Amino acid sequence: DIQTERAYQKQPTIFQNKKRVLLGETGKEKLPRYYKNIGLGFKTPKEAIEGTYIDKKCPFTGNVSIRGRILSGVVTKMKMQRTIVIRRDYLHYIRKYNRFEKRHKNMSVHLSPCFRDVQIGDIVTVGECRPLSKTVRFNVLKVTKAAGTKK
Amino acid sequence: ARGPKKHLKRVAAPKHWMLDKLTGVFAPRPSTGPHKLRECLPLIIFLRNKLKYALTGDEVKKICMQRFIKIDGKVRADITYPAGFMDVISIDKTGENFRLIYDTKGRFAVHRITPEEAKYKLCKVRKIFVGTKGIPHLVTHDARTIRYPDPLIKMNDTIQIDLETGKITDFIKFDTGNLCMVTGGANLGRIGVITNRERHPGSFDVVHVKDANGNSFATRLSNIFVIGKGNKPWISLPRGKGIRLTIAEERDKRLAAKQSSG
Amino acid sequence: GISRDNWHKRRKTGGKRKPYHKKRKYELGRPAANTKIGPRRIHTVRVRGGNKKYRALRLDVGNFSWGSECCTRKTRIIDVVYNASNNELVRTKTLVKNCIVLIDSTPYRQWYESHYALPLGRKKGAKLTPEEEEILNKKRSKKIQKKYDERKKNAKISSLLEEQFQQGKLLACIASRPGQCGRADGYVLEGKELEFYLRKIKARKG
Amino acid sequence: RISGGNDKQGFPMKQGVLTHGRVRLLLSKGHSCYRPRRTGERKRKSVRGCIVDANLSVLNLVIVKKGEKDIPGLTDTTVPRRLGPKRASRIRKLFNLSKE
RNA sequence: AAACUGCGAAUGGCUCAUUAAAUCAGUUAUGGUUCCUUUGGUCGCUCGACUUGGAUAACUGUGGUAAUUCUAGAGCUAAUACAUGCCGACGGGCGCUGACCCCCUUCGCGGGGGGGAUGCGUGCAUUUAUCAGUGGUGACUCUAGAUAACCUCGGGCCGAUCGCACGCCCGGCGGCGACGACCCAUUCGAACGUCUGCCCUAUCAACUUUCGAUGGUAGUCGCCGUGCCUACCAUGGUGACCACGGGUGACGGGGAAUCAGGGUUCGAUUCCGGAGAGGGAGCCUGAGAAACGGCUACCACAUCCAAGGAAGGCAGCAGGCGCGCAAAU
Repeated sequence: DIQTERAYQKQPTIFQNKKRVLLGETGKEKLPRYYKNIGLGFKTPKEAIEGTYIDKKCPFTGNVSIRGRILSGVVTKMKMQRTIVIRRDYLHYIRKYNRFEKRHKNMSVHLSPCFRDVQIGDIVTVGECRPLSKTVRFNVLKVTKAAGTKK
Repeated sequence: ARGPKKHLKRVAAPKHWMLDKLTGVFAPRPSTGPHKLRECLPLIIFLRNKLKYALTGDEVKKICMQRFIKIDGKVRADITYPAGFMDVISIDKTGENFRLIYDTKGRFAVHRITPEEAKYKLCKVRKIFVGTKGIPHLVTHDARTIRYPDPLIKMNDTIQIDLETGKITDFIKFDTGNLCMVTGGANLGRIGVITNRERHPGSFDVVHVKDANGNSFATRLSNIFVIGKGNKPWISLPRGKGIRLTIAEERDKRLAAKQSSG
Repeated sequence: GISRDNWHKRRKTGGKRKPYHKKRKYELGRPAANTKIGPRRIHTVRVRGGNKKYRALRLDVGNFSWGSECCTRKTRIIDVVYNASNNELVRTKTLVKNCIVLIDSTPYRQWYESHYALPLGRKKGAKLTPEEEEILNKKRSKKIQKKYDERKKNAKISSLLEEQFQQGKLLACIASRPGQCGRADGYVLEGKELEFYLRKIKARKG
Repeated sequence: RISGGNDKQGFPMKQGVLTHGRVRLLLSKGHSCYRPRRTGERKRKSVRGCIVDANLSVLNLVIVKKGEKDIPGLTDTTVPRRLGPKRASRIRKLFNLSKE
């Protein structure tokens, strides 16, 4: 399930080759997991604690920090891997005609494999990060399901 | 611009530099120092507009390098030296000292002080650092790196330093019930007591300050200077004690002074 | 004249952008180092802020780490065997960060007999001839022998590391960028790293 | 020992050109035939090559070995010393003085 | 005076050609990096000479070319120019290796506890690897601590510099400055990013896409994040809520005119930010330049000449021609 590509995937905080007294069983083969509290009142989920995925851009198990703006949006498409596009619908005001117009500005955010219970239409919130790609700047902090989907 | 700017236009100057328009094209850009450009005051501006000791830009230079003016116990020979909040300035020969405190409006004010009060200076700690061989460090709001401080000095406290030895004598803790004043913004020079301190994670932590007569206002965390422990101030406050008289009471006071003067 | 801008290229919508200002001096790029092996040559280039960055063109030795009991010794570079980025960069003897090379096994072996007092290497049919280590074994007291015995009560390592120690070369990884600091540091490959990269080498060479 | 020279059109010769003609090249700080006006300022000049031929104006010669036939133009009077050494170690080296 | 050295010329001034989410405006962040100068700290923390070396200026003398803020050979001479570098602190501390010595129920054996000569490494600046968790943040792979090393010959620091006033105590020993220096914060900033907001046009309805378009892995380079660029993968990304394409008599904003209330038009122009010096391209020096009153080649245009060559870019201040309805010493 893991180690797909031409290089080893590891978390460069822990040491995965500690020498035990025996190197047998009963205390070994449970590797430690690196995680941190991202702050701003957000709570880390269990999937980032007991998971086995390896990332370098995950807000929980990764080398990226959260600072700046906190936004929200609705998930539109899940086609490209490990990152999704959300839609922000907002209203614009004109001084001349005292009437509003709705506008949308879709943009790409990053989805770690910690949140894999995501379908089209789920409301997510994002936080500003350093540029992780050409057009990707935001990391998803939590996921909220839409109406229905009771299964 | 391929490099740093070296000129400064007259109408691009800050308003608290308190200049005129139809005098010259340029304004005195201060040399880099402890204080920022928009929050300091050049020595030429003070000596040529406030104290009226000099009239031109050469007389200020003659007085400045004549070794007559001492800045926080050190003689300075730069005519555009940045002087900011509670910069103790001394004239040794005529025996006068001035303390720079913001008055009831948004500006500086001349304030003659006794020499016994001119020996020390209240200043605000900015951040706490740890040195090379486990030495704690303090960074002060006028960039005074002090080695080995008191263990009870926190991030937003105020320390009192003797100008002859550079060490800490006494301190004020950041807590509600202490006399405070604001340095910057719409509020400036008002003296009040801290009551509330609202914590916002990831942004500016606003506080609430009540005046001694019944007025209240809210400023940011960076716009805080603690000056007293309770009601008694540790320094000599200027005239009016920083009460921020409104325009009606100011008009009434000016009319009363005009009627009494005749 | 190599640029590093983000205005020579198309936008997110796919529409071309028109450049308005020419190439600046903070926007600069330089040609690749191509750090080879051989007698050591290092060049310095002046960068922004007046600092210097050591361009390692050729190098001989490196300061690697062996983390099973935390020892670091200066070790000669022998040969590069694998690169995860380009398959041409093994045909030309190039050194990059997170690259896979072989280093000599002598100083870690000397540290192993000088610390744990167990033989490392020294394949059967030829024993310790030049008579140095058993000189260090003798003229000891009872306390010092007790201290070594309690130390070598646990003296086990991986069998693949042992096979590399009879082979005389340890498969190593580079954790430093030679084109920026001028040196080739890193750590030796151990554990699942050894089986993964040995699987990669045996898959590529087949 | 032949050293230096000027072309018929008036171009001095750079040491190490290895050409009998005229080659244009860049000159910088610390090079001959160039006195820079700004720091780091490099300008391309045209110089004479190293190999001597018939198309030259003057030629500069030095004397390395003195013979027996003294020339009144060359060896007539010995000039006096305009100014001597200045540093203390140069005085002690010239006069062969001791420590005391 | 001259000249070497160091610093500044990257500021200021003029113009609006390019540029339609590009610039710019308000609001955020560098927990994703460099910073001349000033200010404050550090500058006997490292365990290993009462002052060293040779080159060049200015100068003297002698020359070429029709010609330039053009220059070669010859004879001296200085540094806060280029270099090479010691003594003290400095007697013992902190860790590995340790000959060995001493105390005892346990007879010795076995075990427990203290002294240790000798040998190696020692701090800050860089890099790798491992472990623990003084002070702080909403949050670190943050600072500090420990272990094992590294420490580039184009090489980190740890003062072979200068002046004024005078000197006490038996040759040693002192006061105030100037200059220079690794690191750390600050000041001036610059730079890359986050959210929102630009004139007209459908006789422009689909655009981009192994000539990177979208994302993932690992690297090169860059002061740093990032298809910025490489090698491999999947077919992604925007669009009737107007993408894309074209035009603009488009630098953007603070603002100006008119105006009951709403609006319409302009903003080349004194303050702020951006762009250029004929127009593209490349670069040395420097902290900061793709600089043009710096350099190098192309074309358009153009100056002097013994015809071999040499020398430049007023959208700076005055001035002149052209263009013009239209603008000065």
